Amino acid sequence: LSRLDPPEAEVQIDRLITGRLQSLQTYVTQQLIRAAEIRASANLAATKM
Amino acid sequence: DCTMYICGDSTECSNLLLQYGSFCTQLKRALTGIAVEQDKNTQEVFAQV
Amino acid sequence: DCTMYICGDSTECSNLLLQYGSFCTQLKRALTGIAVEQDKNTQEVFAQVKQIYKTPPIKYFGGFNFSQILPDPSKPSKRSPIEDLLFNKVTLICAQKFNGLTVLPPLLTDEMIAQYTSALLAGTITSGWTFGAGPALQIPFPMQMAYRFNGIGVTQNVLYENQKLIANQFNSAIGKIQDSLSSTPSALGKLQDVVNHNAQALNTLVKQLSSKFGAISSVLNDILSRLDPPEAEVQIDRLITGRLQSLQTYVTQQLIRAAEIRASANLAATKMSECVLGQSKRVDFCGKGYHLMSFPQSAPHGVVFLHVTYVPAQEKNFTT
Amino acid sequence: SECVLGQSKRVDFCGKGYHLMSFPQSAPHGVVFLHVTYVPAQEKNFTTAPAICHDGKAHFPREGVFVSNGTHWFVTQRNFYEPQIITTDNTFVSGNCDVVIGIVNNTVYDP
Amino acid sequence: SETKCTLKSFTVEKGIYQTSNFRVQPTESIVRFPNITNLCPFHEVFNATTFASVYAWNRKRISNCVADYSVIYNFAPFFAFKCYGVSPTKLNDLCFTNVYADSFVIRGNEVSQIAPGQTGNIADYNYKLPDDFTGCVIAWNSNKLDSKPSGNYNYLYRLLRKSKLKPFERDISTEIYQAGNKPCNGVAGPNCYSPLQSYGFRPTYGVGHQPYRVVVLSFELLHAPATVCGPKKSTNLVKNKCVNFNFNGLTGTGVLTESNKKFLPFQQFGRDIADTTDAVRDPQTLEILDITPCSFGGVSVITPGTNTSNQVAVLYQGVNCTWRVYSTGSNVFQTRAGCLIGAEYVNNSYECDIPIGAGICASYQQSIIAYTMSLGAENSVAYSNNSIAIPTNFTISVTTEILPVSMTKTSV
Amino acid sequence: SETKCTLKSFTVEKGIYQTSNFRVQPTESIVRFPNITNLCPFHEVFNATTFASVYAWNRKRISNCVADYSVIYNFAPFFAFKCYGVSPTKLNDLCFTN
Repeated sequence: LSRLDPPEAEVQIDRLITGRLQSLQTYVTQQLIRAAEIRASANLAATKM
Repeated sequence: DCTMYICGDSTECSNLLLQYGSFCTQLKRALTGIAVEQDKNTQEVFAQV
Repeated sequence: DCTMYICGDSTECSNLLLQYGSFCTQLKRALTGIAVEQDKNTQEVFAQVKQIYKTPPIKYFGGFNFSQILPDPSKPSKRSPIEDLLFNKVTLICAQKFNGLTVLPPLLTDEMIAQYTSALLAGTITSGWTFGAGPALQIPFPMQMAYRFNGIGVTQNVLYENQKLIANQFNSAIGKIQDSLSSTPSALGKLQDVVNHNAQALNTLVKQLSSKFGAISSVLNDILSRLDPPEAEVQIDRLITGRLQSLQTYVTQQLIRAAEIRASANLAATKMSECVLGQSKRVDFCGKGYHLMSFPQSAPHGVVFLHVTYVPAQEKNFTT
Repeated sequence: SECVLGQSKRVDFCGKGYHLMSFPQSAPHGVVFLHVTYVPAQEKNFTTAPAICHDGKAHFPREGVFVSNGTHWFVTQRNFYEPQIITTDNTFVSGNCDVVIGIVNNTVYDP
Repeated sequence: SETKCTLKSFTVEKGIYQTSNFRVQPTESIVRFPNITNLCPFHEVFNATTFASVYAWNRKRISNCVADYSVIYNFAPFFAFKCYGVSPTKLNDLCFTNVYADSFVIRGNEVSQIAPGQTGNIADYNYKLPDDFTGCVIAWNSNKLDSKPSGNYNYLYRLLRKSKLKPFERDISTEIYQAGNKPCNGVAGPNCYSPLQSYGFRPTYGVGHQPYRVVVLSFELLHAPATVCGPKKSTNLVKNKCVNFNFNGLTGTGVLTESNKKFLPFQQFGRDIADTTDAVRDPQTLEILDITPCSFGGVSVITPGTNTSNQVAVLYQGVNCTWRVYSTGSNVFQTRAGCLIGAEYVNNSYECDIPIGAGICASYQQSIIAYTMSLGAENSVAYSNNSIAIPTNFTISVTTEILPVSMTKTSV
Repeated sequence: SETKCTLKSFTVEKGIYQTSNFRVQPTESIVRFPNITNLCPFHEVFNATTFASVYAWNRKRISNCVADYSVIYNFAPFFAFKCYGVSPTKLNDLCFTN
């Protein structure tokens, strides 16, 4: 914010926003992928019980 | 959280975030669904009596 | 149809879309895959037999009453009262139709599903369980009752001395189940959630379409009217990238949900083939307690199973 | 595991019809199964009764059911036709001749 | 041939396929403008006399008017038309909600200082602009007329300002010497440094000491009222036809129908939860017209194997036919899946090999025929209270079942 | 009312619901810099018993120290200034090499 000017600040903030958004999306999709398999294993465990 | 991870405590970052606007609501919804489902997941593997 | 969804009637936007490589083909192929898999899913949970049976008109099954399960010809649609209550209890489209987000009708209508379930009921009522293996063999209902009783370690002489009590308890319970289902309106939550999650995801995408990704505006046409072409390529690109990211997120979530739905449908198919056409000795798979039989009933996007069971009630202590 | 190393009575899991055996074979990326099954072919219709009266005593079969070709009565198993003479070893007696419904009157031989 | 293109082969197999959509084309264009056409008082800041300065920005609130190319470009030797929003190549066929032609007459030595990035006198809290500033920059010359001999001292500018000035805000005062440790306050005198800078440019000076008048514009869009744009022939509308409609700067494509609801007396831009313009008011009259786009569709081709024949039957998804299906063919049907042309209809029941939708299936008979579903053979088994059936022969039957286990590994 | 606003509907049935965070605001601000501020040579050339002649003005370059702007407004005879470019009010916030 102190570097450059607010007209020239948003030309660099956008890349940071896109990178952090992409990282968050990857984490969430991986979480869904793991959660589906853990639910399948838990259902098998319930059937065994 | 949506904003505390994507940015700092700066108003122009939140202003740059709301252009997309309806993105992190899906994020929070998916995480809450995963949390509630995995909370439920023990009930049908232990509470059978 | 991604090409019309990203950009409307402006060939310059299409020419910009050609710069991004073969990506719409993947989306269309995955959507056709999930559609055809969901169409194929019902055929292994319903079409388990290849003979539409018909019950005889005179109902004389030892005092048992089956009016709440068999079809009723008074209603023009051949549905039992349980099916009608199921249809009644479970419950802007032009806007999503106007942007290429069309829906497709399924292969099987509800009348054919009702026909399949009625045929399955006739088979499991008048033919015992031999019709799941070979030709249908006629068996009167008390004898099949006696053999099902013999299946769980109770000698068949017990049924023949308490026939009227069995009939009365069965009929009273079948009468009770309708009001028991209708009293709590929150018991149908699975199919309700299945419908509304997909509906809200589609509406979320449609509302996401009108959101500027840091460009001059959201509409492509007025921006094309204002900005001069070879500097507008740097303008209309964030729209394309953001809409493609939204589309990729949507198709990934749809695939994720379809996997779970197909797993549940496979479980339903195994349960139908192992608790209707037979009598399983697996504890807590087809009901609660010692298992006696099951009956299927159709419902909008799915099935409901009536498990008929047996429970000892009063007891006395002795020395062994 | 449940189709080759043993015999399962779960219908439509180890094959079609009553299950008897299974043999596995390999294939590039996966496996194939052959399921030796058993199905009944042709049938005949008969008249049956749930129990037999004798001296005010109701009889019940130890296995199978009673059949009658019109002439006399026999008792046979459930999945194959093989009649045999009704004898006290093949049946057991409990109760009397009024509680059940549809019982016929006949005689049972005792050696 | 389209199916052969999409399959990228020379022989199609069977069944449903897909191609592009229907996309019925529009007919013509309709303009919709107010009938009132006065003349706009432009060029008032362009050719009269010495107009204004940086001390009095031209805050002209231009009312309803009709402005075009003819009044503007009154003098050819302009300067760089520094675009910020709409390009200077097109200034007609779009209407503004308002316009504010700001003006100042300083020399043309520093033309770039008006930029949001390029600073100067603007940086020390003079006349400022926001980051967007969607109007252009018109830095037209003023030499040999405002170039008064020995300097136009009546033309002047402010050297500095003590505190931060918001863009578009007037600060014309005494501007005393509030700075410095000495408490002069503009009265004592030493190192006062008043913002006063009069101009001493003789015409013998360089081109950097010659006046260049600067006028700029400012507007916005996406609003129902308009006040100024060029002329056009607003031809009368067409009822229930796929036309290209333009309404005073907002375009579109669809069919226009008579409204059923009631608008508020000052409301003319109705919409709904679809977030798009459902209806709009006539620019000339009170007439309200609802807008709905021309019909799309889904095109699919039905064929048997090319080993057998090469005839086809084409279905348009989700389009009523009875209807907007262009030309015709042999037979037209009205199934619930949409329109279908090419295949006949017959009440006889058969099994399915080519599914369509809602229990309709088509196949080769010597022609492509269609029918409804047939679940299977009807049967009914006799029943009594004392009848039984027992088998006497048994057959041994063997079936197969295939299952994949491992898929090919990969590395990147 | 906050739950009503964040649910985009006018009725809520039962059960827990997630809403925004607490986020206590900060109290005040503290900067911190070392006490030692060495003096730049502006006052070293300003203050002298004798001064150079106007025939030849000796060049001096001042670099790599702390400015200490108070030394400019320190002397007694203060009746001749013409400040241009960077005012003494806006002096001690900008960075210059020499």
